[PDB]
Amino acid sequence: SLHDSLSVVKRTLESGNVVPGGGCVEAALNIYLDNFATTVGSREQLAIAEFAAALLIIPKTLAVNAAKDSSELVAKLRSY
Amino acid sequence: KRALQNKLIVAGGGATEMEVSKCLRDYSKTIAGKQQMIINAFAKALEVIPRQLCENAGFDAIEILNKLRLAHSKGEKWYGVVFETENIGDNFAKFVWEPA
Repeated sequence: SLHDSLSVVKRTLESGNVVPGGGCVEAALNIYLDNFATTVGSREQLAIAEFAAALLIIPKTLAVNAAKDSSELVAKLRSY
Repeated sequence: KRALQNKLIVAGGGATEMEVSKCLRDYSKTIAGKQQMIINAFAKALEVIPRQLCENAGFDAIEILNKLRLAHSKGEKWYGVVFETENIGDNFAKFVWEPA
């Protein structure tokens, strides 16, 4: 078990740059690109809004497979 | 007629419709859960009024509405849609008025 456990720790440490999971990146880009969409304001503003909102499917499906309500956690996670 | 009967007026022609939809998007940020996406859908449902005004008059719904979402988000709440010359503008100066 120590070899099967540390093996995950090995790859995590081997890369000196780590990213938080669980839907943090998809929500952070959704809120940031929402305000960045106003920096263009012609056409792509609708495309950027749809591109950023499309990232919410990743944290949504993680909650569905976990039996928890996705409409709650994903909405609460974005508000935080 | 309604100008004399009602002395309380709000800027129309897309002005008030955007301000109501503007603030409710910010109010939905404080509310978490399904009610957040429902209020966001309500504010998105308020966008059909200024949309159809541009589509029925021949104006471009993609450019004018997006440009309307810009200047209105810049701190001026009175920007409407000019029905004479296509552009975004203040209907309080253009005198498009409806009672509250």
